Amino acid sequence: SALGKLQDVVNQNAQALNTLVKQLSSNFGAISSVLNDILSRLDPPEAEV
Amino acid sequence: FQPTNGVGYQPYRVVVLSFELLHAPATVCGPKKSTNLVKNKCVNFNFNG
Repeated sequence: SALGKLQDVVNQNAQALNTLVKQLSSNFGAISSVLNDILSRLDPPEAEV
Repeated sequence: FQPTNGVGYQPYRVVVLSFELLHAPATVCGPKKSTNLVKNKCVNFNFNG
């Protein structure tokens, strides 16, 4: 634990990236968090929304 | 229901198709032809929708 200050930094960065990746799993109000599913299920008129 | 009734009161036959998409193994499918499968090569695939 002596070098925690360094480890913290590393850890912090990792967390950031990790959260970013997990943010791809959110719908944000859409009907699905997967772009491919939306493209496979809807035509451009509503796929655009 | 009489033939002289207004259009708003005329009988209408209704069919509601309910189907969960791309979640579990699927049995009903549309008109398409299953092509051969290629591995280890970048392809534009379409598995069950």
